[PDB]
Amino acid sequence: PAPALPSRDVLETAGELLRALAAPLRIAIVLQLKQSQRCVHELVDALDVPQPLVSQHLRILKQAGVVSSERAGREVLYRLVDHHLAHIVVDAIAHASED
Amino acid sequence: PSRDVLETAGELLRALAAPLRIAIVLQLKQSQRCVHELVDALDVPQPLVSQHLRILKQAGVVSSERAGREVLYRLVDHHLAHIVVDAIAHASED
Repeated sequence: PAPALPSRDVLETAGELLRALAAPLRIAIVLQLKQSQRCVHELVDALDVPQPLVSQHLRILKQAGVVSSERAGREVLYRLVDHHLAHIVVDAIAHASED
Repeated sequence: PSRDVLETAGELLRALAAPLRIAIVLQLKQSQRCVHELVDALDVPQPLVSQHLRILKQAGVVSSERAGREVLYRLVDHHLAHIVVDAIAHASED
């Protein structure tokens, strides 16, 4: 019949995850990172927003467990921790467009 | 996607972020429900539930419609349940 209720803990953590994804620029970063890992200057070029703003949204995504970074040669690359998180934003976009 | 579509998607995600809202969506994913069935399953005051539903409705996440004597709430589409279910899946790691 009627599920469940996860804890409390699971529901609050799910809540924070959604709030971390809920900004037009974070949505747009997650879309970039679904296609390719990127450094900051490339996100700056693709999104047309200055670096200090990009960096702050990346910090917000990293704190939330959505992205990580790692050295690759002479640059730092950001990547999505799990590509299923991109499905959240893709579905949000689908809903928004069917409306 | 346009600026407006990104903004609208972001407002959707903000509306779903409360923990009772996620709880409401997971109930509605299984079946349409009247307010009192949600009150039972969630274990929460009636007027509070109703407050979350009026907000979910304004946000375009739930709709309500008569079915005989009841007014039933449903999810507007399946995209919404997938969002909540994938968030729960992710938040279940730790």
